[PDB]
Amino acid sequence: MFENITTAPADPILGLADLLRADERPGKIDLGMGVYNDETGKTPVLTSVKKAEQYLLENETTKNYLGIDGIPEFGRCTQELLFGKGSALINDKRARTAQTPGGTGALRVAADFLAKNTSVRRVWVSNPSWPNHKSVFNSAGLEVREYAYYDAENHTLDFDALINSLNEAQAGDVVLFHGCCHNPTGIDPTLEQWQTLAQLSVEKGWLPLFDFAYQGFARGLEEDAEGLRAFAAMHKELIVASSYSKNFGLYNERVGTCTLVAADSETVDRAFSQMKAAIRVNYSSPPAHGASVVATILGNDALRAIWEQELTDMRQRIQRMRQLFVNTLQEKGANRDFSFTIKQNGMFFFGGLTKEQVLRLREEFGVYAVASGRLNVAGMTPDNLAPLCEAIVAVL
Amino acid sequence: MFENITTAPADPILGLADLLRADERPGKIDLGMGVYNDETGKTPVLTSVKKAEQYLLENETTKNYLGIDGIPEFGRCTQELLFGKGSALINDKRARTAQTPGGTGALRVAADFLAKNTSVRRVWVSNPSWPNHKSVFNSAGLEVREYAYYDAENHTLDFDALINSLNEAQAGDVVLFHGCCHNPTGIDPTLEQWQTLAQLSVEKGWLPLFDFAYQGFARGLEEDAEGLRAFAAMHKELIVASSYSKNFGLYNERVGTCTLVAADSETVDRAFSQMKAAIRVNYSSPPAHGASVVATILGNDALRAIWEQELTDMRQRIQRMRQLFVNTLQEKGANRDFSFTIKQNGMFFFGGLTKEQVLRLREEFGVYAVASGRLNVAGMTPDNLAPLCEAIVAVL
Ligand SMILES: *Cc1c(COP(=O)(O)O)cnc(C)c1O
Ligand SMILES: *Cc1c(COP(=O)(O)O)cnc(C)c1O
Ligand SMILES: O=C(O)CCCC(=O)O
Ligand SMILES: O=C(O)CCCC(=O)O
Repeated sequence: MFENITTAPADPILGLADLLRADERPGKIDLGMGVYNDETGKTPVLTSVKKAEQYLLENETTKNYLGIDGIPEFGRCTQELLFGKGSALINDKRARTAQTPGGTGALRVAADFLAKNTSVRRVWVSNPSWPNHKSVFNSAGLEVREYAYYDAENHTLDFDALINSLNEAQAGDVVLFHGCCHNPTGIDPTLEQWQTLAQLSVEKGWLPLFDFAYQGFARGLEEDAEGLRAFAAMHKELIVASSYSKNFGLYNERVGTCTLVAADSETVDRAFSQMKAAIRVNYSSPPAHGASVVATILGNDALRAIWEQELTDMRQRIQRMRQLFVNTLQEKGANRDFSFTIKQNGMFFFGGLTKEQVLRLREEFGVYAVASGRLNVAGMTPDNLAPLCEAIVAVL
Repeated sequence: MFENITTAPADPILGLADLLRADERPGKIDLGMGVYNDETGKTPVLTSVKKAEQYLLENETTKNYLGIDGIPEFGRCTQELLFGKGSALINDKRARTAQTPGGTGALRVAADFLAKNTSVRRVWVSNPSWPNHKSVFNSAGLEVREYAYYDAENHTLDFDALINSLNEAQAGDVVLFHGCCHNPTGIDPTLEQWQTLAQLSVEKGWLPLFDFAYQGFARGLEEDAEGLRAFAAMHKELIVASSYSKNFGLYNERVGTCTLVAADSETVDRAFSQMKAAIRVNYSSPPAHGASVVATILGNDALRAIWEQELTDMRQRIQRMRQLFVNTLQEKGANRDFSFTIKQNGMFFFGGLTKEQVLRLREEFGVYAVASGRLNVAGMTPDNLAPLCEAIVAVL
């Protein structure tokens, strides 16, 4: 069977981990995968998470199966983060959430759901976007098209090109939108633009699909949900996949959700039964630990208070880091002006380097970034900032 | 989109959980899902697991991503449980294991792997078998055929019918075998029969796929692996999916593995890269907690000692329970002779009731079992044994 099998090409993001382990040069700077690092260059487990785990340890009595859609309390809590306390969606019982294995698992289930229960044939992904998007939808059997988004020249959102290219999207097509902190550009639509996209969407007949992986990293929990919420108030149906890997620092515990929204409760229930069937045929039920931790935190006011301050701290460290990055670059006499970095939201720096420049960075300096020229700013520490900038200047 | 969607039919096993929550009659007896229960009718978290969790709590420093195939130490440990300490497979580096979300996740990944990287078009499943098998393979796009196995009349393995029906399996076909504790019959092949199937398999050109969900529940860890091992010594390629939900009582933490075996290390590596690609497009990486617990236990001699005694205890409680079950049935003046129950391995009782009899059991008595007439013996306690047997006698 396996005699003619070809070696699959390494993942453009995850492949960096393998490369790094083989490179024994001490001063390696990892700016690849989008995980948070503290001032010491370590990705630690939040204090709020440790405390919740303590609670679980002491009060957990069984590890019996969770139910296809997972921990009920967890779904309720995620809905409020996304839609808001007194959301009409929540109150009209138009939403159903399923706990999934990370944000990727959520995208996979929505894709399987779509592929087999609707007439959806294609999904529109921004150009550029997280690489795994195309892969997830294509493996489900869906065709993936791309719409204009970034403006490499001005480093902004080319709204006109976005709209003009999306006019090719027919009714019944899925249009994938990043809730906030657009991976990898860091450029998000203004609230005004979100409303325009919302009205255009309903008018054209698109099925919105939001990918929320960084809620809380742009401006704050609620502020970051404005885009989705503008879409929620006008749409009958929509799908939203979120992750808790980044904002809770629970990467390996695989915590995320897939939410379905329909015109009413009976439609959403009928649809949700098919989503559960797609899950039963994948992993059966989701992993409890990570979601249990998230439910425990959000549900307890004290733990929630500590968690929110931790999220605020992380965001604040990244914002200060990108400013310090641009400042140090000028001191090293960097060729180009990278001030646009400060306008980007999230953990990434994008639009400054070329593929060959990043290749030379790892080759000659041991600095690891994604081939598209995307650097994890959250991986920059006061200690490595200097030798890193020196590496960049020598490559410009 | 979701206007014409049909309601998916409830799962034949998992659907019991929903039914039970709506039935408010106090004396409900749950004998559906195959989860272990102690003398009090509770499914607790093992002491060995609690201790490992304590260790994790104290010594875990990060929750950063695990790597597509998961915790390396965990894969190594699972290979020894399955193949044995000095296995040639391990030493010739012909095996590669991927940590997956439970045993179902493992079956799903192997299915996606098969469907897209090999010429496999069909899988042979025993009649009967766990219901989710067909579903998992069909959703992957593979055709599912069935081979004779059980003998309802004599309550044994109809070996002749098995072989005779499997002769319809062409070379390049996948043949799914349950490692031990056949779900739901509880009838497994004798070691002699395993060797016959092994020789027949190689001669016919079948691709073996073992489902290991109850290793340690029939006779013991090693004894239960004899069947697979007889197949391993003669086969170049094979796939094995295992679960740790039952033998470690880590149901909701979703712990399992998918192992690939090829003629040599280079072939297995080439093949394994495609399996990783299939995972990246599903859930990206697996949940660390459950597997971390399993790695911690198996790796530490003291914890392993406690765990093995816990497994021995569980098995011993089920063996005593089925004997007490048959004994109490005769005292209640049961119509039929159910002594064959004692010959079955695992947590289940199968072959005594009809669909209508199980319907009447939940309807009139609140006793819940699977519609196929399969009862979870591990759910029987000294307290419920009597009213349960009374319910059965009144239905015979
Ligand atoms: C991180 C990320 C994901 C994946 O979420 P997981 O929890 O790691 O599976 C999905 N989409 C985007 C845009 C991401 O940044
Ligand atoms: C329990 C079981 C599974 C599922 O394993 P999970 O860890 O629950 O996903 C698979 N196959 C058989 C035969 C089982 O009994
Ligand atoms: O790729 C992933 O699965 C996680 C890191 C996210 C990113 O770097 O875009
Ligand atoms: O069905 C499942 O997913 C778990 C219980 C196993 C069984 O009852 O066969």
